[PDB]
Amino acid sequence: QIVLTQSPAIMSASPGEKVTITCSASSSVSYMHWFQQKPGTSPKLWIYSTSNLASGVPARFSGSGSGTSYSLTISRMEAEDAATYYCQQRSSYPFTFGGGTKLEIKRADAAPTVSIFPPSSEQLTSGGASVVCFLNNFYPKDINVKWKIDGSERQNGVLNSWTDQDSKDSTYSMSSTLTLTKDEYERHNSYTCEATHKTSTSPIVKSFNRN
Amino acid sequence: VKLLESGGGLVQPGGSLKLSCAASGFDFSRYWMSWVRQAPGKGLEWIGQINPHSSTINYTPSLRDKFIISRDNAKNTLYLQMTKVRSEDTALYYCARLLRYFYALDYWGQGASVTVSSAKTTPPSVYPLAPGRAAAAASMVTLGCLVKGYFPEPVTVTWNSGSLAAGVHTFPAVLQAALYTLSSSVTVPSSSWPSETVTCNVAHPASSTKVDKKIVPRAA
Repeated sequence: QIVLTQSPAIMSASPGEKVTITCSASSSVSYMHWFQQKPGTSPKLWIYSTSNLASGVPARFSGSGSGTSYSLTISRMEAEDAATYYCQQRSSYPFTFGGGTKLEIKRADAAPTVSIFPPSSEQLTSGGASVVCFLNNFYPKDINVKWKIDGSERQNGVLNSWTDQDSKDSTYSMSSTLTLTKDEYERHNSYTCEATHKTSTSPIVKSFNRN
Repeated sequence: VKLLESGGGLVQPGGSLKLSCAASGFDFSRYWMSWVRQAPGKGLEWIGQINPHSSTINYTPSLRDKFIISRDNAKNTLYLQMTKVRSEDTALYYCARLLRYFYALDYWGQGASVTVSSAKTTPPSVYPLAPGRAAAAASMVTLGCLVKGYFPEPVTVTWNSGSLAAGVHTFPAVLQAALYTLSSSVTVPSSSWPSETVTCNVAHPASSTKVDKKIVPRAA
């Protein structure tokens, strides 16, 4: 089982940028294959036998290599090329895959739009309270969100989830949910969702008070 | 050309299961066929490979004794015997076509999802999230829906039964104890809400639940 190591493991590239993805093999192989995957759909054959483009693959793509080092090259990065690329060898059993390289597209920076939501009354009937916060449509994806209860920073029970790049505007979104017991929720007054992003030196703050 | 997998779902660790892949659109009796699997949030892992006569079948060394590959060219289906499944066998299972004999995996199905777990099937609670009690000078208004405490994946939020598409984000599920949680934000202009119905639809096939939650404004 020849082991395949891809490099880099994640990378963003501007439109028009030359992109090169490397596949290394623990032992020599005679060809490398490449597959494209976008979230939701099955892997698509991209390049077979080292430098042959599969049916439908546009010309800005190419492959090469030999021995223990092959590569895939996008001459000019395009939004539709943003996906995950796997290499595969078929020169010795068992056939093996690389770990994949996630490729993202760069776009203008964007401050998030931040919304905060107190517990639904229906949830509160059950003895449980979730404060949810939506940080929407920002770039880049690096972002800091923090929860303050009564002005005091809060670490437990916080749960975040980023979406992948939007297919429409290449932007990111993330949600941040702080979950509490209802008894506990009713103990404090102000609740704060606070986000710090490179698009500004002032954190974006959302708050509400109960009653 | 089409490859359809099926036979997957929730399995207790130590358990057994059987996937089938139904091929049509081509002469199935002529192609080497393969299974590849992908764990959630993880890369592709080659499972095995089988020829048209079932006389040469290859596996990844691990799982070579607990997975068995077979085909039935009369029935145009390929199979995967899964036995002794464990947590790390939790993955989406693809069937694929090895192009002629030499080289390329050219066609893939969508996969058959398998969760290996003793945790029991659990439907989500679905809470509507209307904005801060107020009235903004905002030209847009953002609503949210909270889907909490289910097992296993997947689930399916829509908004107004799939009629509200633009302005939606559906965040990926996240584990916790033994259950998932996700949320889905949607943004519309203030003129359209709350003068119009926006409704969170959440279906969870594993528990055959499907619930709707209208987003009404807060109260007192």
